[PDB]
Amino acid sequence: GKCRGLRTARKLRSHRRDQKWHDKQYKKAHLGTALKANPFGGASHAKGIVLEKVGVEAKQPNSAIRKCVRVQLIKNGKKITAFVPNDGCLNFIEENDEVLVAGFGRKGHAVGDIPGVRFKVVKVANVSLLALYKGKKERPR
Amino acid sequence: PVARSWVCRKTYVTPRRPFEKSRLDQELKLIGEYGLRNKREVWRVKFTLAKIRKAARELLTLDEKDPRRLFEGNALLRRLVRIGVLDEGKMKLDYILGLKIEDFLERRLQTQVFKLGLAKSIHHARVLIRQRHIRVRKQVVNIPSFIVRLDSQKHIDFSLRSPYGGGRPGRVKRKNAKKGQGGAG
Amino acid sequence: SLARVGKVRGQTLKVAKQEKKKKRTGRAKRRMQYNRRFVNVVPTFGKKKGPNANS
Amino acid sequence: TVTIRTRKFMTNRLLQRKQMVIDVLHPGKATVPKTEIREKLAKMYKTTPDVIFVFGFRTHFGGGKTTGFGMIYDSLDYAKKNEPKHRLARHGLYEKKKTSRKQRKERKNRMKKVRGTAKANVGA
RNA sequence: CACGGGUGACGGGGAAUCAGGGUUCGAUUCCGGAGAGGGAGCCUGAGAAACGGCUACCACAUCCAAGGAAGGCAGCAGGCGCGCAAAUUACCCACUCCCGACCCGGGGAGGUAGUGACGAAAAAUAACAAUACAGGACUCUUUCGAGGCCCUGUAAUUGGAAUGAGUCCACUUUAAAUCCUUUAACGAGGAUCCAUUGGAGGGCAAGUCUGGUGCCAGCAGCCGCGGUAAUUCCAGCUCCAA
Repeated sequence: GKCRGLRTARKLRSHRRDQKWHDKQYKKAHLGTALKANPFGGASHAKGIVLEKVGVEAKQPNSAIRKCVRVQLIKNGKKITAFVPNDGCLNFIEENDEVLVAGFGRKGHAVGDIPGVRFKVVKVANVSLLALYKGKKERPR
Repeated sequence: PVARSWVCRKTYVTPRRPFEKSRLDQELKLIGEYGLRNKREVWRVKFTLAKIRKAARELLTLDEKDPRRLFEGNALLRRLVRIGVLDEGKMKLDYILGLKIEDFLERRLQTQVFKLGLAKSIHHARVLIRQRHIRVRKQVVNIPSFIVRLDSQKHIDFSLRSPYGGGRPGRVKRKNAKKGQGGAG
Repeated sequence: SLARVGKVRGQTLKVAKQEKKKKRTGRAKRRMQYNRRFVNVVPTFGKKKGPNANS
Repeated sequence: TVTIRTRKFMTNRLLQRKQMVIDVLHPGKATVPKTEIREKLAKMYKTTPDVIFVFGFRTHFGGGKTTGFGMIYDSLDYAKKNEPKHRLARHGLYEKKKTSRKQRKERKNRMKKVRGTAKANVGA
């Protein structure tokens, strides 16, 4: 602190209050716009409806094709290009099936080779995709 | 509204670093030599020592002849000697800081069973407690983490209902003797 | 395109999992781990080989 | 080989009984029933077992000792004056109602529908 | 810093987390406030603007013979919707007290159970001995090798010793139960009565092992790997962390 007066507590508190708004983490957590733009709305997981499967081209040097799914929510109606987590799992997903979509772990930032996707699929048709890969569960058909 | 506790409390604290080579060497020494089961109870004795160390440190900050220091200092040293960890001629609050985690582990009943020599192995010592073959002051203890007091140390022996002691034979002895007599007729 | 999903996993050759003795568990797992790390070693010069290191 | 000793023994003139904690030692065998307790306390205190109400048995870990608590009444009519009804049914001398609590609630509001003498006609 | 606006604001005692200071939370058992779908008004009563009390309007909903009548589970259960998200339309006044004209009646308050990997505490999934061995402190031997006074470990090698989980009775427990404990009998040598979850280039412990794949599939929180010798993809062996 610069001012060191014996009764400058309201000056020091106002400076710390104002300079907190210049912090990226404080302004994100204390503004309605950050929560408005979030499709989850503070939710850890959400259910959505598959309307199409979208292939996403990769970034600089590492080049491949990433398998994604355009997920449309039920609680908000917004559309999310969610990423299919593991290898060979797009054969598991079908059209017009409800999916449990969460984040991937970077908390609102595009992850690695995939451009513009922050979301991954956990459960499909109330059946876990991890057990589908392991063969522990079979899709009801 | 219900009348109950609602008091959940952890007895251990995980280390801040999970994957360092130095800590993995030290706790693995403590498990095999004293017959422990996992790293959780390794941290569980460290968490108890942290309470005693922190309670002693705030007493050193207090001035001498402080009646809070006089009463809490003597009450803390009463418990330390009576479990056989601190010497009675070493009864002073400033040697609590010099107490290590190596000293607590003998007063565990699993290690005291080996220290009294009635078990073949330190891991066999845990089996004898599990199978209720021993007793302390005419009371069977089924748990290896029993804290043996200084005055209760000499009363550890086999239980009355124990085939290893003066009791009825076990299931295997009844199984082997019955078919040995059944084969002969 | 989206046609090559499960391309490699489908064409990987299948090895059925072979049978082995079940590992000793409980505190016996840590008892087994303690002896072969500390008391079973001998003083040897050179680099100490890892538990899985094969060349 | 089962010896019973006296703990927390005191007489009651306010309540017309005795009361004490019953300490039972039966090593190497099962927990003896509350019925078995009654005549053992009856013989050593030289009284009848029908005024002996002993309950609350919990076995210690390892066996050989159970802790129980019981009351000794001065007479049988005292034993029925100040006593819960379930303990009288524990010895079979009292038979309580067997009508479920929910059913007792079923005809209560049905008697509220009819004002007058015909409340008793609603029930059964 | 008045006024005003927002509050994803019932407030506090307190909770997590910290060397020291702080940050975040507090719908939630105790206290105090507000309400019974949204307002408004009132009768009785000492005490209500009461809604497990009425009177109207609004919104929803019910039976109807079409004339009319009747409702408020943010009380315990339970059903639908909403969701990522949350249990039984169970038993009992036996404990706590409360109410009544009352020792006696009543209490979905409350207590007891059922579901229940919220979570916390304790704690199984084995132990010993013998044979071959790989060897460790000693004496001889300049090495080789020996006995094991003392041992350490390995091997579906062998051998009996002890219990639980479960089957299971007696008693206890309780209002009646149930669980736990005691008690008999069974109940384990691959004690098949078989522990899973992640990872193995770095952070970060742990294969430059084997095969397939060939910038494809994919892996990867980040750096980065893959384009025919992949220590990073998919499988197997092995190993590492709880």
